[PDB]
Amino acid sequence: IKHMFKQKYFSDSTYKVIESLTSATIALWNKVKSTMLPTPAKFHYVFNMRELSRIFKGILTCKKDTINDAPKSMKIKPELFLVGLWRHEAERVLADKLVNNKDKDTVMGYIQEVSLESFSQIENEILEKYSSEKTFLFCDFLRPDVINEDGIIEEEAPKIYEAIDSLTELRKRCNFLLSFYNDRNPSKKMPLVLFDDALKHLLRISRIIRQPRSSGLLVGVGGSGKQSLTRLAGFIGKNLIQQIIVTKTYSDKDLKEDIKKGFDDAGHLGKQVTFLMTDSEVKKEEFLE
Amino acid sequence: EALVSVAETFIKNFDKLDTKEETKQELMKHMGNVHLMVNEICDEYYQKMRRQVYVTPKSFLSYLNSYKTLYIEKYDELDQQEESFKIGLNKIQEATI
Amino acid sequence: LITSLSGEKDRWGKGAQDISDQKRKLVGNVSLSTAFISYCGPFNAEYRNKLAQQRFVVDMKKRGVPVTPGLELTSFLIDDATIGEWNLQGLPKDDLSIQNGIMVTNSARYPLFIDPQGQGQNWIRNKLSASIIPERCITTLSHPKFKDMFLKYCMESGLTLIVENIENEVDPMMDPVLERQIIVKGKTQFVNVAGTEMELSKEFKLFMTCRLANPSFSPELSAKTTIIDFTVTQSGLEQQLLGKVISKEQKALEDSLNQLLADVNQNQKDLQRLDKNLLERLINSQGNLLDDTELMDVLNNTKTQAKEVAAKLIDAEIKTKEINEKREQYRPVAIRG
Ligand SMILES: Nc1ncnc2c1ncn2[C@@H]1O[C@H](COP(=O)(O)OP(=O)(O)O)[C@@H](O)[C@H]1O
Ligand SMILES: [Mg+2]
Repeated sequence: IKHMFKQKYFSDSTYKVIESLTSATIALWNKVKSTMLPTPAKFHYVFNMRELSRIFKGILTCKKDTINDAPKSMKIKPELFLVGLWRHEAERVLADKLVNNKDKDTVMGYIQEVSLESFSQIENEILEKYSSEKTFLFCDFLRPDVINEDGIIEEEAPKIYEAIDSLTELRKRCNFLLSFYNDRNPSKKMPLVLFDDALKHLLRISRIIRQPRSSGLLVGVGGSGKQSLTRLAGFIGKNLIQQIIVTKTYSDKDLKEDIKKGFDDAGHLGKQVTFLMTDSEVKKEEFLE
Repeated sequence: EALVSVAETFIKNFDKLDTKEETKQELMKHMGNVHLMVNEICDEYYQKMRRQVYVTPKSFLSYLNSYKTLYIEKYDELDQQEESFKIGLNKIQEATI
Repeated sequence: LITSLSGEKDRWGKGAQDISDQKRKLVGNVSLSTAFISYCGPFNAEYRNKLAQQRFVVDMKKRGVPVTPGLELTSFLIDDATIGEWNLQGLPKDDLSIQNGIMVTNSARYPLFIDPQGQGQNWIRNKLSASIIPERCITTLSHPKFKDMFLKYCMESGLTLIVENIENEVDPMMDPVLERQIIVKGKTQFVNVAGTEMELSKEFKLFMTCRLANPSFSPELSAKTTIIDFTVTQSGLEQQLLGKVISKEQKALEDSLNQLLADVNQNQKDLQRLDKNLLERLINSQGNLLDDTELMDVLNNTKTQAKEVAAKLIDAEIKTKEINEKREQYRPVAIRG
């Protein structure tokens, strides 16, 4: 963090929060790990030091230039911004895992309880802005620089990791990207409506697809919005979807060839690739190994 | 807010649904408030009778469809009656004068 | 004519005002019906009342959705004749099974039955007797060649296959039939089943009979198929037996009502001809309305039919009070039985 964010570029007030980040996430992580215990149900709850890596991975994917541009763009002090980014990435790692809505509201307490005490200098300006109810979400695709006039003629949109203040401002952008997917992929239509909770799930997926060396696992009862939001996130993210075709002829040998085509696309030539799986696509347990 | 937001898009797609714009906004909320009320009873039914009924977001998309199919059909019967009535009420009124 | 026509107008008016009022009330009426069909199936008789009459009806009045205050489900969704037909098929007279009957006809998703004793099965066997065949139509979930022998044949032909002994857990190869996802080429409607396309006709039907009291289905399964609890309850047999006692004891009273209602539904239809006949013939006739004796006759004849119907629908309402008093007096025999 001290290497990636240098004193030279930042204010003295911003950099006092950057030094706080590294001490803050640990205080939070100890509180969250002590309270949310693994059980027969809610087995995944156990928090490792992968879940520390993953917080910081998110924080360091927000560039020095978007933090310094928070007073113009987000219309908040850049030192204040930085706490919102922290709060977001802390939530996305820790709070998203959590299976029920009561366990979330406990953890949103710990993320606020820590953010006040770690960031004492901006305590009164954090406390008033940042709630669990109020949204301050992050996405690479916020920028509408992709006009899409006879394909992508106007360069591309720089995929910079920026904060969105309201879900309504995002919905206009996310509804536009949905309508454009249905144009580009006309054979497989995707009639979908982006309610506040689905938008939130799309960002969460289009974060996990956008971070390097970051797989996902979308756990939902079924018909929950998983596959549809994934293919949209993969479309928005300008990366190649791959899905296993289940036929009686197709076996564990043909999987290995479908994975090999994945590495032929990913490791060779250098294309981002987003191998998609479901309960249905897992014909036998050996495929999942 | 999700179920009501899904119910909002479905009523807009529904062109043959003829009612007040106020009433449609009350219906949107009701459609959603139904799908919660079933989940609330599904939990109650497991505590009182030890029977597990599972309702998913797919089972809400089924309700909304099923709603239109029975409405469209039931409106088609009613609307063609009211039109066979209304042809009457004009010609008879003229005959009375 | 002025006395007669104003009379004929006021019969038309009042019906149109009721049909107009019925369209205003339809938005709620359909919401309260279609909620019951999709969700209330898997619950017992007690909880279907709780989930519909105590929960949904309360929500409507608060929201201000226009709904008929009573809204008897059985009356609204299906005619009184078709209830009579299901009774002959062997769907019992009790309120729960009638509703279970309505859910099977109206559900877009393939109906699943919970019935531990095949009461729901014995009804869907007696009904659909034409489109069912005894041999090579009914199979169990697990068969050596379930797919190629039964399923493949019944789709191609369009015969109503009934899956036996589902035993809680459903096979994953069946999923794409239940989903009703169709890759349409012309009008064939080819549906892939474990990676093999099969010609599905529109006249194909599937019924899935669980033979367990309390089966724990998966949310994915419960969303694919409309679950209907067809289990015989003490409360349900009470309502069946109470029907059987009322058919035996005070038979003369109960039969005279069934004769009257059947002659009332006739005279509603008979009056719908004469008032129609006038409308058709009063446009065709045109000028000199005073001499038009063949029209004049029916305008006064509609009135005697409209007076007759009205006086049976008062006497019909009196006999429903009279029989419901006896239904309470003979309740103790049925609830004992
Ligand atoms: N907001 C929504 N509007 C319409 N359909 C939706 C919505 N959310 C989910 N669905 C439905 O979810 C179904 C399954 O897709 P999805 O839920 O993304 O994946 P999965 O099958 O893994 O649950 C689709 O048929 C889609 O119509
Ligand atoms: Mg599913």
